[PDB]
Parts: sequence; structure tokens; C-alpha cells
Amino acid sequence: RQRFRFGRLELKRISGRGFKNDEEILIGNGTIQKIGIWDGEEEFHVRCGECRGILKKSKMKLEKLLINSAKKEDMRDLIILCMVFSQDTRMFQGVRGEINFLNRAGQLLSPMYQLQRYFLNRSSDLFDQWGYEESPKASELHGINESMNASDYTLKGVVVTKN
Ligand SMILES: C[n+]1cn([C@@H]2O[C@H](COP(=O)(O)OP(=O)(O)O)[C@@H](O)[C@H]2O)c2nc(N)[nH]c(=O)c21
Repeated sequence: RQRFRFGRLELKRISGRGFKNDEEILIGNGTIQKIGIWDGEEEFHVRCGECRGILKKSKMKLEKLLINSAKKEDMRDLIILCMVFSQDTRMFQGVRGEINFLNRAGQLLSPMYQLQRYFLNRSSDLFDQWGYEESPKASELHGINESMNASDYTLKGVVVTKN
């Protein structure tokens, strides 16, 4: 279970096993792109900068992300990166602009890394497409909105702890 990266995101497996299959994904800008889609419930310690979290995913779905509160920019990037890494259907649909899967020399680019790069610059569109649900009714857990503020609605599947 060794530490590994997905760009700015760092992960370490807690549980589960994924199996990858290539699928044709309809992305939110109207294009269809072939992307390795993971199947399986998997769970990971995650990190971005000084922000720690726990992520659970299943096929094309962020099941849950529990983050330990931290500087806001690092909370926000951790959230964006977990949305991309979960391969959630809503994340794909959130892409409204152009995305290239070849560079200017005609070289091959990673669809997932390209998504990461796209969304770290377009998080408002992502949060807007992703949506909100009621925050937890427990004292030791709080909701978080698009501004990384504690709120009565939280990004779906995302909760913050101070413990
Ligand atoms: C080894 N390991 C790699 N990743 C991710 O899967 C994606 C691989 O995408 P890629 O690097 O473009 O390779 P590919 O086109 O051959 O599919 C990246 O986002 C990796 O972070 C993985 N993702 C999951 N869910 N489970 C894993 O065990 C795992």
C-alpha cells in the first residue's frame, strides 16, 4: 500500500481494489473520449499540501470525502482533485470548455491528468455542476460550500472534521 501521486494529489490505499476498463465517456463539452474507468470500491488516505483527507470511490462515483480542516486553498484543491480522481459522472459533465488530449507536437496526453489540469483552473464550474446536499446534523462534522466556508449545505459527499 505505498504512497503515490496523481499530480498534485497524493494517495495511499486503505482498502479495496479497482479494475480498469476503457470506456467511451461523453464529456460535458459534447465530445466523446475513451478513458480508463475504474470499477471497484476503493478507499484512500489523500493529501494535497497541508490538507489531509479520506476518500472513498466506486465506479464513476465519489462515495465520500472526509477532510481535516486546513488552509482554504489546500481544502479546495484536495476537493477538486478527489472529484477528478473519483471519475464521478458529474465531474465529466462539468467540463464545458475545450480539452485537448494531444499536445502541439501531436504527442499523447493522459485524459485524467488533462482533467486535473482543466479543473484546478475551473473549480467554480465543477462545484456548480456537482451540487449540494444538507450538511451533517452532528457536532463534530460540518458542511463546506464553494467558498470553503462552514455552511448548512455541503458539496455532495464531502464533510469536514476538526479532530
Ligand atoms: C495504480 N493506480 C493508478 N490510478 C489512477 O488511474 C488513472 C490512470 O490514468 P492514466 O495515467 O492516463 O493511464 P491510462 O490511460 O492507462 O488509464 C490516473 O488517474 C491514476 O491516478 C489508480 N486509480 C484507482 N482508482 N486505483 C488504482 O489502483 C490506481
